Amino acid sequence: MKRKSIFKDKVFLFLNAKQYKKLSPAVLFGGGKTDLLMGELKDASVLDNPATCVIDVAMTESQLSESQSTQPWITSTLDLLQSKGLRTIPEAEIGLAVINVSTEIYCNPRR
Repeated sequence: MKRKSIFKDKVFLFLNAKQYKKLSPAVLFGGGKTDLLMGELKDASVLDNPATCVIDVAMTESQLSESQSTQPWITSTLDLLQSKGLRTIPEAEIGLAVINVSTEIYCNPRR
């Protein structure tokens, strides 16, 4: 049977209000913790601590063929979170790591 220790001793904040409703139970079956807030970064303790993350949308799906008019984008919030202290990890890499049971560096915001 599949691993049940995907994010066993980790928590995250998701920067998305819709995919969250399935990512939450998926990661809970994965053993980990999830929250939905986009302004909790008001204080950087959510980045400084060793086991919290912030989750970006699958913005990595953006095709160079039409990037001028593609809806997903590298919004300033990603760079602001980098400036605070952490990466905003794409949900797409969570899906890959859930498929392969390999939450090693795919979904690590601090590395």
